[PDB]
Amino acid sequence: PETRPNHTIYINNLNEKIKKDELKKSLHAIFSRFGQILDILVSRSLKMRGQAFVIFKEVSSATNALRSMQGFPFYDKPMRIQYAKTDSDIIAKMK
RNA sequence: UGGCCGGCAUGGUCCCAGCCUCCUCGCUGGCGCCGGCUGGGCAACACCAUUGCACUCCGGUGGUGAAUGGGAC
Ligand SMILES: [Mn+2]
Ligand SMILES: [Mn+2]
Ligand code: NA
Repeated sequence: PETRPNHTIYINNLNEKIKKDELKKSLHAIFSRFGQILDILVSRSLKMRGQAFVIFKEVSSATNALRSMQGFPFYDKPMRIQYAKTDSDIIAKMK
């Protein structure tokens, strides 16, 4: 069951050996060109490792980042991007 | 030694280089041998498991079962 467009893009299949701080840094490095980023959430917990939530200010950016970077080799692995099932709080607190 | 103990071996204090380690990374730490008990912590490192949709920090296990020489007194 696919997901509907969202301000936030959910990414997984990310190299799990990368420290949280760097992963956010590097993600920002390759995603900032698609639009203003409000935040990037990463957690190395058993359940949230290898995944990340890039929160774009404008949905169009999210869509671009999704179409263009899908499959992109990052830290030796192909990035698998989707739209986040639900809105991130940062977005809720506005729209 | 992370904390504690037993057997044995072993002249001494320094100085230079090298090497070692999860538990005060280095020169007012350590670098003979053998055996047993034992606590903390995943922070780093490694290994195992994990493809997982969050906005609550939170998987497990392992390491010391470690590291040599040189020189002045
Ligand atoms: Mn030590
Ligand atoms: Mn030894
Ligand atoms: Na861990």
